[PDB]
Amino acid sequence: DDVNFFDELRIGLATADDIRQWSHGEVKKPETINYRTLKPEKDGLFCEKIFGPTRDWECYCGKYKRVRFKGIICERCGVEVTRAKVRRERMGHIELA
Amino acid sequence: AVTSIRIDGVLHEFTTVPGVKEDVTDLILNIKQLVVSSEHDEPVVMYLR
Amino acid sequence: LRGTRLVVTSYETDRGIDLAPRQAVEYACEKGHRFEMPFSVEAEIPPEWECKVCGIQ
Amino acid sequence: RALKRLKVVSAFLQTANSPKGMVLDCVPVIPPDLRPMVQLDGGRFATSDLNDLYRRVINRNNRLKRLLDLGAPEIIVNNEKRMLQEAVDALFDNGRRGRPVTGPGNRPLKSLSDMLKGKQGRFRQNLLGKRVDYSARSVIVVGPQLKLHQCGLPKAMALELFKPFVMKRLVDLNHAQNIKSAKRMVERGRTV
Amino acid sequence: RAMADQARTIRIPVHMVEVINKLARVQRQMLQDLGREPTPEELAKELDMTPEKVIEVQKYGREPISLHTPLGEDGDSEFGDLIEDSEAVVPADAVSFTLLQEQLHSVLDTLSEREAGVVSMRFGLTDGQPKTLDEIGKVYGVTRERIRQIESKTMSKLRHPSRSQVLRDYL
Amino acid sequence: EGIINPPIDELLEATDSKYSLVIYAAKRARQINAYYSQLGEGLLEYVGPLVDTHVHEKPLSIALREINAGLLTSEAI
Amino acid sequence: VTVAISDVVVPEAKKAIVKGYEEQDEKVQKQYERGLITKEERTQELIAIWTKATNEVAEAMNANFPKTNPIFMMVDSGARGNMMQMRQIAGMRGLVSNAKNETIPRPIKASFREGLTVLEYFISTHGARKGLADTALRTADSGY
Amino acid sequence: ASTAPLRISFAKIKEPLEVPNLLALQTESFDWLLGNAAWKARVEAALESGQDVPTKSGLEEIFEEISPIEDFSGSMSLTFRDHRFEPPKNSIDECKDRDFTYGAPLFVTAEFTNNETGEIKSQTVFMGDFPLMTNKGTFVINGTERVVVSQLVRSPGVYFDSSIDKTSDKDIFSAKIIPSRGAWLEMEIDKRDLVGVRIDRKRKQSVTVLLKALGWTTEQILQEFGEYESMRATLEKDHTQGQDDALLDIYRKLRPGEPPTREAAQTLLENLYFNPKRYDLAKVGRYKVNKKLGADEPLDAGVLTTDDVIATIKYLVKLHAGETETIGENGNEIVVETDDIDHFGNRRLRNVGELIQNQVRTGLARMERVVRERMTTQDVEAITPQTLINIRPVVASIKEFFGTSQLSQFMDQNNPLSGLTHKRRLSALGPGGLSRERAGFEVRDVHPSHYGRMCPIETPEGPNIGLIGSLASYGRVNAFGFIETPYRKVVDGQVTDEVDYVTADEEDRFVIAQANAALDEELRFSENRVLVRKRGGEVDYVEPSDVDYMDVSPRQMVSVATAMIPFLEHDDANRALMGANMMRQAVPLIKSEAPLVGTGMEYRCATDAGDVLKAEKDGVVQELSADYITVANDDGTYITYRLHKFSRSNQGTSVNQKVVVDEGDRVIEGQVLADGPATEDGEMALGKNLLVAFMPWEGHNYEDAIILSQRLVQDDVLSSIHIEEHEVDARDTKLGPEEITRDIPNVSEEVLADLDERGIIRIGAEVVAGDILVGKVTPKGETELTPEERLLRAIFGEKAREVRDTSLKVPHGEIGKIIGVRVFDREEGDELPPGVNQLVRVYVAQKRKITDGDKLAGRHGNKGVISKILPIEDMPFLEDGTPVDIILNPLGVPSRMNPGQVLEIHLGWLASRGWDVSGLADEWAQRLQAIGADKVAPGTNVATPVFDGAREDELAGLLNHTIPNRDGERMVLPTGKARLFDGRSGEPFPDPISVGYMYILKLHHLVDDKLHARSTGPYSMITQQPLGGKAQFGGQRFGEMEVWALEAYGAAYALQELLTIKSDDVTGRVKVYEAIVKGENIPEPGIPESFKVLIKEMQSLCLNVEVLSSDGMSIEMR
Ligand SMILES: [Zn+2]
Repeated sequence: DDVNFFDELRIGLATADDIRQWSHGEVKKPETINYRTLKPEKDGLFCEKIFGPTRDWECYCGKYKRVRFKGIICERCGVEVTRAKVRRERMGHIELA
Repeated sequence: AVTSIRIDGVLHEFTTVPGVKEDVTDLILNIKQLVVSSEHDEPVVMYLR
Repeated sequence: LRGTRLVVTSYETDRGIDLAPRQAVEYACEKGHRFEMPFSVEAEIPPEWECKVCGIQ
Repeated sequence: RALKRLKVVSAFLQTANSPKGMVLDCVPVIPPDLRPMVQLDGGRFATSDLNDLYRRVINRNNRLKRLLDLGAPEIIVNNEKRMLQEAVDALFDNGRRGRPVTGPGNRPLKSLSDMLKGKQGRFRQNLLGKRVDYSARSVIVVGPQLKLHQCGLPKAMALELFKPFVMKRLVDLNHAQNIKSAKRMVERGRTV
Repeated sequence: RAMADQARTIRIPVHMVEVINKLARVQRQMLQDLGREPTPEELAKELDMTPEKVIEVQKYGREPISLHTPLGEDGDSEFGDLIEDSEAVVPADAVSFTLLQEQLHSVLDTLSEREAGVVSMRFGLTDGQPKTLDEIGKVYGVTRERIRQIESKTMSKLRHPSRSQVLRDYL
Repeated sequence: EGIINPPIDELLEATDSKYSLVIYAAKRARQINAYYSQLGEGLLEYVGPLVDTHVHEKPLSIALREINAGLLTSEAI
Repeated sequence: VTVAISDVVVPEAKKAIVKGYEEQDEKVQKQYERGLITKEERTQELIAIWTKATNEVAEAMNANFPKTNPIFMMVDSGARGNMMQMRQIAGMRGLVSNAKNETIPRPIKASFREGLTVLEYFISTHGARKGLADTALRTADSGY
Repeated sequence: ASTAPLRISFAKIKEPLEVPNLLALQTESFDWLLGNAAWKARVEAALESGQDVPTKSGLEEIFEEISPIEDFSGSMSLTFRDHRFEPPKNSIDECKDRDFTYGAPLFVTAEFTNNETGEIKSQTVFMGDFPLMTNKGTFVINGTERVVVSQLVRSPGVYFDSSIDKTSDKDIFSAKIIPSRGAWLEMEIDKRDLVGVRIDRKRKQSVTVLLKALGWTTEQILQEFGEYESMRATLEKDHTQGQDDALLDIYRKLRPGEPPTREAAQTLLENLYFNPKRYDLAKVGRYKVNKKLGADEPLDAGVLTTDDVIATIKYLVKLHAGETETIGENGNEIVVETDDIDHFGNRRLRNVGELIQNQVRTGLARMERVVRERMTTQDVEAITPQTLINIRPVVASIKEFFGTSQLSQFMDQNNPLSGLTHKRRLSALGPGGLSRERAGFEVRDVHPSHYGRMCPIETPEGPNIGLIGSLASYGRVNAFGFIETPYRKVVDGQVTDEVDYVTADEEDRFVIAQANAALDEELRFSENRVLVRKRGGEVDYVEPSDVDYMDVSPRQMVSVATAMIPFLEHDDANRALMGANMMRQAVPLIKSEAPLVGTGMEYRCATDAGDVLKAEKDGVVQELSADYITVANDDGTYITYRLHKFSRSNQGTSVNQKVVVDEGDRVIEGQVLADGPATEDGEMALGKNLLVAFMPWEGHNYEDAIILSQRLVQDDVLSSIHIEEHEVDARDTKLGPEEITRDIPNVSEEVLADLDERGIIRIGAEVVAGDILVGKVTPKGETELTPEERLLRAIFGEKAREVRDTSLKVPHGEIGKIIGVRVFDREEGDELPPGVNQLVRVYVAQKRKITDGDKLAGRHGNKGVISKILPIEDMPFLEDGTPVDIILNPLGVPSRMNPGQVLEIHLGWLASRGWDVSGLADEWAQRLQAIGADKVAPGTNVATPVFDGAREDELAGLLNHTIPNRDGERMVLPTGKARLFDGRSGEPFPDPISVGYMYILKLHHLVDDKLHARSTGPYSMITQQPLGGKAQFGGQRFGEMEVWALEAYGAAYALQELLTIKSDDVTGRVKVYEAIVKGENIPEPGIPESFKVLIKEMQSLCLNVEVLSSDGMSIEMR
């Protein structure tokens, strides 16, 4: 958060445990976006349960729709209510056979 | 000196009127050389037909 | 050119807001992974979920 | 030859690294907003060539998963495994081994490595040099009346660079009631 | 089936892909035989569907362009470097909204205590949760109908040619 | 008059080098600006200016003027 | 200070000088048509003769310019220019290189004040283009 | 033409040949491609005179070559022939107005032969809409004018070369055979005297192995290649024998993977080289091979033969040995030498016809592939040709060539000269050529064979120096693609008038004289020692007994743009290059004025460019008006010509044609009836004649700057009209269709005052930045609103209309009138694209006067930006009170070595004042009396040809005999200098100053389009830095070098704020703006987004990056 605190910048060799510790969920379908609604498809490369919501303070189905519900996992869809910029920070992973 | 003109069927400088050999922009340059003398403090109007 | 990612934003902040109540429900995995989940008080608790560690039921 | 080998064997003996990290079992996936899928004006869509590579990897992996538990001869299973390895290799570094993968227009797809290398990568184009705000450009003429510590700016450029300061100042002198009216007055180019 | 399911970045169901293929084949045959580009009405009457459906089917089948196609003659720029982030926080708009928020409270300040309180609770300016009339009346103990009337007088006061000027610009 | 004044040599006579003078003047200017911004409040924090100023003068110019006049001190923390 | 085509003064003694050496040049050419010498000897002798002619004409020009000439004032005060350019403008342009870097024995005996013929201008275009290309590539080599 | 404006000429050499048609280079090629009646007329006259023999049009050649198409069984075939064209469906004006492609339908009659029962189904086939070329050598593609530029390529054939081996100081020789559409084979005698026969650049094999494979025994090789040692050494060091063994070894070498059979290798080689389908050196290749090796095989068919390979090996080994001559097969003698790959005996020209033919061939290849694939599946005898031929690939190939190709370029329409010079351009880089960064320094040089084929002055100045050039004035392209040039035949030392067109090789054979050489007037040489060109381009003195050719005229080597610079021989080559390159950027002014002093080329260039309306048949002007001219032809018909008035060219200038003829005048064929954008009476006119004095003036013209007068702003001397077009379209969306309406949701009616009933701005209404040109509204749908805005709406009771405004507004910093509006409706039969429901275009015009910051120039490469505009009363004025119009700096003349401009000034003053030299019995006056330049009325134009202009002696003599002014005084002294006064002080200047008239151009580098500034604007998507360009607001770049400069200064805080809170710190930009607006301290910078993007990109490569704190614990980067 503060550049003054940065003391060192280390590099390494990521192992499987680290790779699946970064990730917030597995990507198990090759879909990106619906051809009619133009909304992310479940478990796709653009899924919201993994990579975060696409609308500020909102979930997929839409039961929770305001800031008052902040940091709550909607049970209907699993998306958490938070900002849409977290899509620039969340990774996924693919489990090779 | 002449400070403005208006022609019957013209809207702007970049057009031509029927039946004349010159554009409006090439007629403004011709009337810019008119040597007129006026005695009225307020603007005055002249007609060419 | 003009373009827009299908993303919506709101002029709104985190400061000066009071958060709604929530309840923490605990889930356990076969291999021993335990985790907590926050849900709204006015919510139903499903019986099954996915793990936060190894991605298993 | 032994010295060259020991340069590498000793690295894993001392550090915390392990050789097992050279073979992957899971592949990370970059966040969606660094490979955006934008809708242009008129409904046209634009991608970033990483979606295609991820889709190839996932398709090959799913087909292999189905084949393994279906029960198949070793030939097609081995061919699928080779395709999966080639797909991952094309994802990480494209064109290093074999021929590059190409898309519409017969041009190679851009991979993860290609975004860091070269004169057009992150290092040399975005991190060492940038585009900046509060900046102008124009043609220079000669002014011999100026002093050695002076320059002459056109008033359009000066008003564009100094917009926030001007807005604050003319709200301060009561020429404007608020920022909105001050911004409107600045944009429309009044006299004050 | 596999080519129907794994051939487009934006997937389309099987039946829609079949319809697209049928329309493309019919259009190609008509163009070859007739010698001109068929109009939407000709295809619509040939395919037995409305022209709107024909244009929709034509639209669904397009392939997305790539953001990495070079447009710089020297080979430095890309198509994706000239796309504006439309949903980007413009600092001018953010500062304008902040100024509006700060100015709104002052106009409520000149109002009486009860008026400002009930307006704030009803519209949830302080907390963001618009409470019900009974909730507002619980604090002051007045009746529901009283909360109904007290709010109306405040709106009449603000919607007057005496306090509107401070707030007219922001709308 | 303007960016030219006060002369750089006179300023440097009061400090060690240019690099320290930059920080010294900038810190004093920030103090003056902070004092001006929160003047509406009744507050006892920050002080100055210590010289006669104009209607709207940049705080950096005032800071340099005070530094030249010799109304400030610098310590090492 | 002003520039006029009467200020660009060619030496009056240039003509005779050139004519003199011209005769000498002719002699060498004759010796080649008689078979007493080889090609290299002829080329080297012509190059030496015309280098001497160029230097002598340059000296004459330098001695001819008055002190109050506008162009000599520009050169002398250090405002702009040097002596090679002012030798090319009023004097002899000298010997020029080929498409392959090698001197052409036949020189350019006309300055820009008198005007070049067609062949002389074509011969000078070679060096002109070579210099332009050299600059074009230097621009990037220096940056690297 | 006889009806040309008067222009007195100082020329003293009479030319025997006129300049050819300047546009033939493209019209002839396209006529050959189509097979028009013009090409038939040309070839008909070609018989019995000259060589324009090719009797087959391009399309006919392709159709003949491709047919017949036969099945493997051979029981059935299909053939094409007899192509035809139909009249175009639309005219040029309609195509340019409605955005159509100008073209014509193409029909081909195909027969359908069956070996059983003798069937024939002769029927017509529609092969598509083939684009056509207009009368001006330009294509109209998608409504825009485009030009196809010829390409310089290395001609196919056999080329030998030799180099030095660095290690051993031993010569190494090589010999390549490069065809068109085929594979390469190259022999080479390496340092060890071993001969490799490298095939398709596949490693290296002994040539003896190839000879054995072709069926040669050891004895034949020994007896033939006996005298030489390389062949014997290679043969002994082989350790192999047998044709089959060698063939199998060759297969194993070239294509490993299987143990091959001797039959596979034979068919492999036959398909690789001997198969015409996969290997075909064209007519030029066969012709070159026959010339080089002495073989006389027919040119009809091109395919490699064993005789050619053996001859190549013999030639290479003889060259290596040291033998300089040989007796080639079926010939008398041949010279053994290496080749130069830049000689125009080895570089040929692919013009428009050949390029389009190549594209058509590529299309027809896939067409026939599909046809033959489809032929088998369908049942025999139940088919007709219409079910086999699929024309999609052909049209796809044509449309792919004419769009997104390097050789089909947007036409450059600044002025007639620029458009004409865009044609006649030879480009050495493109598809199939050599790329920009790869060219050495030998392909960017002036070869001595360029004389009369390519201009050595006119080339770009950027990194394209040498890779683009212009055809010479008399250049003519041979049938094979080599450029020719005319020479006058001289016999017995007498210069006869017979003219022969000669190419590079024949030119090298002969010895050529010089254009401007003394003639006795008996057509004989007088000096008895003439400077001539010899084999290697070496200039040498020769007696008038050996010369056997002469130049037709001087200025035969210079292009068309470079032939319009007066006093060219007095300028340096570099300055002339810049002047020629800068004459193509001049803008047309509202009032044109032909140069006072120029060359004789203005009229020819203006008329041949095609921008000057010309009568078709002689007649009398019946009616005349600024919009049209109706002429009653003598044959009995009436013809009306329409004039373009205030159109728009590609670059945004104004195209406007004036009238020249009168209501009663008689017109002959070819006469000029209407001028063009920048022509004056039918001759080029790009600038104005301005009175100029050379002197430094108060430092306002310091270092190339320019001082102008106010008279040039009062009288619109340098004013120009510029036009711009704005587009906007209404289309469909998810929430219904967008609408173009006047009912903008929330705006005052004052804004919606000039809008029409349809929501489109009204013609004749002036606009300024911010005004709306087209009112558009797009539905947005229901959305959530913030509590404050909801409360504001409740207070004011307004209702969200559910639609937002997306109107079209003029950009920032723009002004002007409204010229026209054009609207297309999809429901009105208009051919709008898919998904677009309505479209509209608005044209905005404005007249610009000259202002400081604008760039002016002359014809001698002397440019400069106006930096001052003084009043009229304080410019220096001559003795009679005439102010000077422009002041230039003398210091720029001597150092840059262009004394031509001073001579132009002196002659311009002489022409302006006029002279009278009739009674003088002086040596210089005798020459003038022989060319009719005795008396010249004041103001008359004069001409000085390029290399045959006016000598300084004549000017010096004429300066004493001008016409005295009204006071009977000559203001300019015989030295060319005049006595000026001081405008401000009033005291006369101490010494006289040069004065005269210069022809000044106005360049298209106006400062209005150069200025931009930003404080905040759009940002990019992936990395959040400011966007780049000028169409947007755009931010200026801060590259590596500026960072280094700031680091060298020691400025750390300034660098930190430039790199963080101005580009990348997303949350810091808004905070900085708020702090500035509220008047408080700027906050501390954060961490740029680019670093985070970099970390994510590395982590995606399975690299475990992590930033640590003072202790070893990760920070997590939020
Ligand atoms: Zn939900």
